[PDB]
Amino acid sequence: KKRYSRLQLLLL
Amino acid sequence: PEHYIKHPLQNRWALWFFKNDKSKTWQANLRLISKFDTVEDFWALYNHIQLSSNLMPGCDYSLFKDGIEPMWEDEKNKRGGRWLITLNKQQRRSDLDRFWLETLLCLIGESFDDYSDDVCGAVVNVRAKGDKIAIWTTECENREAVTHIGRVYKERLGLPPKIVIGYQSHADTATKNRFVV
Repeated sequence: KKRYSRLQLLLL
Repeated sequence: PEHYIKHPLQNRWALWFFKNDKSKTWQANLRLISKFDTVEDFWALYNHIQLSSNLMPGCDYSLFKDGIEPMWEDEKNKRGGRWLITLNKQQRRSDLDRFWLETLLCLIGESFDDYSDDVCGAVVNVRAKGDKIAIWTTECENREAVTHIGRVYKERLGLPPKIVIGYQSHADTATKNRFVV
């Protein structure tokens, strides 16, 4: 299952 | 893989657009844009379409899970309902966009943890009398799931306890708040 935080999503 | 693979999303999501025309029927002003299942493909999408603040009055953006359509008549929405954010006219400038992008990040990031599956999608309404953002969920009787989603969402949008937000079912709206957070 894939989860990404707010910080991960902006960085990427 | 680390070096060349796209970062995958749990779900495929479809962005929709609703146009204001009023001569034409609802089922024709609602029209798909593009689907995506990665972070990088989401930014390619987000970076080239317009911000919510720049849309002509009466138009909507919608992000829904692949296979679920942004209308409550859909199987996964019909017993559902929605956390509603009401924005005053001044908040177009200050809050609308940054709230919309945060909503999109909550969805694609799968931020509601063990009730991620209850989430269907989200809808931004650009309106002259008050803009609106809603996260739509699948079953309005799941008290535990519906509650947690609300609290996650308020927290992430950064609202203080002062502010209270409403959840209402699509039945009640067709035909008050079932829950407040």
